[PDB]
Amino acid sequence: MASISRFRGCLAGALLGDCVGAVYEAHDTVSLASVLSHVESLEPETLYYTDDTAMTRALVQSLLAKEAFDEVDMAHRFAQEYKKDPDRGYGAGVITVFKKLLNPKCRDVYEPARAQFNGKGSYGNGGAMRVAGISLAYSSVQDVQKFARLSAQLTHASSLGYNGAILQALAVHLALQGVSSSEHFLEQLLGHMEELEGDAQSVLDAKELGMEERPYSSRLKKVGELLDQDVVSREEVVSELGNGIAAFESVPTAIYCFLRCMEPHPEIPSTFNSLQRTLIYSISLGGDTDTIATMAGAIAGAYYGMEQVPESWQQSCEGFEETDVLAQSLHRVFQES
Ligand SMILES: [Mg+2]
Ligand SMILES: [Mg+2]
Repeated sequence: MASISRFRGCLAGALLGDCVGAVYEAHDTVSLASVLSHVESLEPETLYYTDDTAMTRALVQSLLAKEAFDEVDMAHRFAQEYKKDPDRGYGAGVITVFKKLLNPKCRDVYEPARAQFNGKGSYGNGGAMRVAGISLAYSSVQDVQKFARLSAQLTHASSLGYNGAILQALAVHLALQGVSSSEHFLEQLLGHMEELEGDAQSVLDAKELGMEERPYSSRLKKVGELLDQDVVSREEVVSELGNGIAAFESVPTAIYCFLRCMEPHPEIPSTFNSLQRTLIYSISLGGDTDTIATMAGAIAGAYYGMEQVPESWQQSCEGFEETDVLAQSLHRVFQES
């Protein structure tokens, strides 16, 4: 299929995951029944988007304005988007960065994020939730990793945070290539993370959080293991991979949802397509549902393209037309020969 369809499907998938997943954010238990009724309610209010989409748009705006990654422009756009519309459900950690970036004396736009958590940086998934645009703008894996890291570091300075951003960007990147045997898709991601998590900073950051290094790599191994199981309960998936705000407790989970939902689920009606199945499933894990779903939706939209974006769901989402234009513009500016 055509890259323009993947570009449009990628940002549509992200919007859908955020908008559809939002009502369940932070809920520790979400039944599949509940999520099915929620999505079936879109096939007779608008579903408003949250911080995930707001930041996705600001990231894309910066790339489009500059035709390149520009850290100063992007940092300022994040701050100004928050100032403009702060009630979108931003996390408590990131607001401190935005206030510091709005300081008229701020000259190093990475400094506020570095200062988070007593100089250790945040390890939340806010860098990852918005990173899809990077993978749409940059086609080399080298650039994807570099600008995924840099964009993430404007708010999430811990390697535990920015490495989750890189992982997500790489997942979206592989999906855009249409890569994909499931086995090879995982292998490649596992390979990149094994290398990135072997750097001194990665090891130091995990250690000083108490985790047994290579949190992404050990979880991507677990994803494979889970995928080799005939049946895994939702509770088992959450126990092994997580469903939280920590990037290591959401990005691998997003990836498992994507890979798992390439095949049917016995409790998800076959009337739903693969993109739909992925989002219902991911939301049914509970926890950080808007963000896990927005990330799974990004990867899935990139892989399945606009043909699996349901009209009834899409047209229920706030800003779906604006989202589509941003996707097309990224393709025009960065991907078109
Ligand atoms: Mg959100
Ligand atoms: Mg969230």
